[PDB]
Amino acid sequence: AALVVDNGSGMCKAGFAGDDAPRAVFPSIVGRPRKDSYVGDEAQSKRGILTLKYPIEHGIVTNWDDMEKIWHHTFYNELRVAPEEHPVLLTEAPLNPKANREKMTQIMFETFNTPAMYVAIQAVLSLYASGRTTGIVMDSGDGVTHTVPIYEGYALPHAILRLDLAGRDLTDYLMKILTERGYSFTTTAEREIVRDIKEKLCYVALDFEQEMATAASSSSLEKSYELPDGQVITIGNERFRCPEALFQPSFLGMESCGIHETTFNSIMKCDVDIRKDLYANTVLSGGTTMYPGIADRMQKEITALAPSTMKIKIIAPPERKYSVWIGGSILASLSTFQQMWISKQEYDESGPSIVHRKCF
Amino acid sequence: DIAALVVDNGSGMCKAGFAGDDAPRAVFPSIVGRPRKDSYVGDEAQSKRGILTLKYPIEHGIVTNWDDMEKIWHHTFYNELRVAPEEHPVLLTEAPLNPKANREKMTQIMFETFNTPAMYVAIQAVLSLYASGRTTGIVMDSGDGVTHTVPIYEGYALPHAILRLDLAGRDLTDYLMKILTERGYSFTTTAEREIVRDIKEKLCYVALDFEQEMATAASSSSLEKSYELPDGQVITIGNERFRCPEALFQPSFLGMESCGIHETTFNSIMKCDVDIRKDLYANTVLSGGTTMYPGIADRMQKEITALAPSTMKIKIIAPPERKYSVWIGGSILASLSTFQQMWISKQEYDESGPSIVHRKC
Ligand SMILES: Nc1ncnc2c1ncn2[C@@H]1O[C@H](COP(=O)(O)OP(=O)(O)OP(=O)(O)O)[C@@H](O)[C@H]1O
Ligand SMILES: Nc1ncnc2c1ncn2[C@@H]1O[C@H](COP(=O)(O)OP(=O)(O)OP(=O)(O)O)[C@@H](O)[C@H]1O
Ligand SMILES: [Ca+2]
Ligand SMILES: [Ca+2]
Repeated sequence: AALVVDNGSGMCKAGFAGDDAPRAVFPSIVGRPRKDSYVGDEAQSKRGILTLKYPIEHGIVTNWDDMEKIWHHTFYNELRVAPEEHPVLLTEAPLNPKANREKMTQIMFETFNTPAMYVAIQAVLSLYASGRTTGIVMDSGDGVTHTVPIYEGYALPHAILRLDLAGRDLTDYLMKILTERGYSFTTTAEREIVRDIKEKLCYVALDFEQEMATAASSSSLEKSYELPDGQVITIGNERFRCPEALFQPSFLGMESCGIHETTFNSIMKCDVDIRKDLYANTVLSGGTTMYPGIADRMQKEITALAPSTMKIKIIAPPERKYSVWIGGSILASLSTFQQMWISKQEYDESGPSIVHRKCF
Repeated sequence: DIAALVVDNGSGMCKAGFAGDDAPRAVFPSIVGRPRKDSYVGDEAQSKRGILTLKYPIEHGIVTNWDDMEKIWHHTFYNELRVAPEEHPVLLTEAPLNPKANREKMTQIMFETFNTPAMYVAIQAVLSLYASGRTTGIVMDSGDGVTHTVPIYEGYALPHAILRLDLAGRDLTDYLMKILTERGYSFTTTAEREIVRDIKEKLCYVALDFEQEMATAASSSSLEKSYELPDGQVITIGNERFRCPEALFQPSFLGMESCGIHETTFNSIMKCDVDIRKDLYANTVLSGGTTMYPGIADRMQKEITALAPSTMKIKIIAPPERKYSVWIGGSILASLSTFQQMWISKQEYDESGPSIVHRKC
């Protein structure tokens, strides 16, 4: 049955429609020496002898030879399947240019000979996975954050906002502020540590200025992190300062609005009629929305921006790290969907532009 | 505020109006007549029946003559609605299972002949379900020329599960004409056909239990009703009242092989995956003039209930405004703020030719 490939700036997720989870998740990295290319964990573990390139920049593909290598690796290496035997559902960023969507289609039929394929907007899948066709998706990943208003299955272009602030940026920041504390993480292995601390110990303060005040006057918020070798390194206010940068992006030297303001602006950019539904259906997705306390904080921040009237509801599924993928698995495994596949016949008739009839 | 145009093409009648309105402004017979000014459409063509050759360009929901359909749309814009079509977006409707080739042509005509700034094509059934406030359910749409059963799920018609029944209003009027002749009335003239139709629309009803009602008709006159003609001549009608629309359930009455409307609906539901049937059974929506019979909803309820698994919650929704529910759906859909995203622009037409319509969604 169908393949589901969720291309990401940091990681790709691949598996089979109908499964609870992707069977493979690997770094979106292509390495070349001076075999003539390696992808993923294999490339990383040969870092010292390969030139590394990241083909997906901020959700958008910028190098097509490398992206084809990732897909080749996905099929013949990770999933160990013949692509000419399975329908393939691929995902795309919001506001992906038509030119890109056509190239994806071209590669699938012409290089991989897929019998059928489809391209869905990642955000629409996340909303789908939550059992909705209307709402606003806040998707924060490794490379980008998007706020994507959706109404009855239709993502609204005029109202989509992009924020080039995500996971990398947060890991980068935690690295910087731990250095402050007297720790040093210059190597690439030491970066894996920082990222681990970020994913295990960080959290969003409800009230940031009080949280600062508590930390300055109490140790009740400090937690210790144990390294492989047994070395324990203590983390204090950097636990909540790091993710705070999502709400106060000046922390990273950036001249952009927080995630909360950006969400509000996206809603505000819609016709006054559907806002009630967007406000009451704000859905969080992506690894960078995984911090404890984030949903409470969003609730409070949006509440503060929105008219008093509005019921505000933030939905933060526990499955949200993979909600894009799980959406793809749900969509591609419905019999009611098998109608929506774009076949080799239609492509050899209409060519790469037929893909724009994606209703997802 | 510039309102979009909503044109519901139909086998018997076309309905036209402006998005936002409760109702189409114009409803007129889908007829193009030509003599042997060189063409007339609608009521104007009928009233000159004697000197024109009338043709029906929409046979069973599907356009079969493009020259004539073009005339119908010209008449709609410039004659019935009195608008320049290049000032307004146009939403047109199409039958279920409309071939790709016909969609292309519709699109071509709109941009190339009528210079519309934007257009959109919706499946009639999907609009009926939409007008009822739903995105999931099954629509039983019975009109003048055709009956379709159309399962829809989350805004999407399931074409594999769509069933077509070439039995509708025309067939029922023809039948009532036959059985009224049985009793000793003559309705030969086309004028007189208007009478039979009128009787069909005013006095007919669906019996809940047919055989029972036959016996009621046989044993007292309590079911007889009299119809008065313009000239004052009264004609009485008894069992023909319910026998006529019964043909929808028992098509053998018309000499036809086909299953009834209730079987057809059931089969359509059965053709769908089991994990959605619960929803289809609970959301069965009736649309089209031929579903206007009193008693029809009760009868469907009982008939489907008899066919369906016993555990199943059956619900037949028969809106009062169901004669125009297709149109009302179009007017709802086009009056939406997010409609603009959904349509095809003039810009996209210069770009991707008339095939743009398989590339829309
Ligand atoms: N428990 C966690 N808490 C905080 N952040 C996390 C957690 N787990 C993963 N992340 C972060 O989420 C990011 C990856 O998430 P995701 O897979 O949604 O993004 P992506 O799809 O690779 O990239 P993008 O969507 O930006 O193109 C990484 O930066 C990672 O550090
Ligand atoms: N009140 C009524 N009771 C019974 N039948 C009616 C009533 N009103 C209209 N009809 C019948 O319905 C038919 C017209 O239906 P409608 O306009 O919904 O469909 P259409 O678009 O003309 O046909 P098609 O579905 O084939 O495209 C005519 O045969 C008409 O006599
Ligand atoms: Ca992603
Ligand atoms: Ca109709």
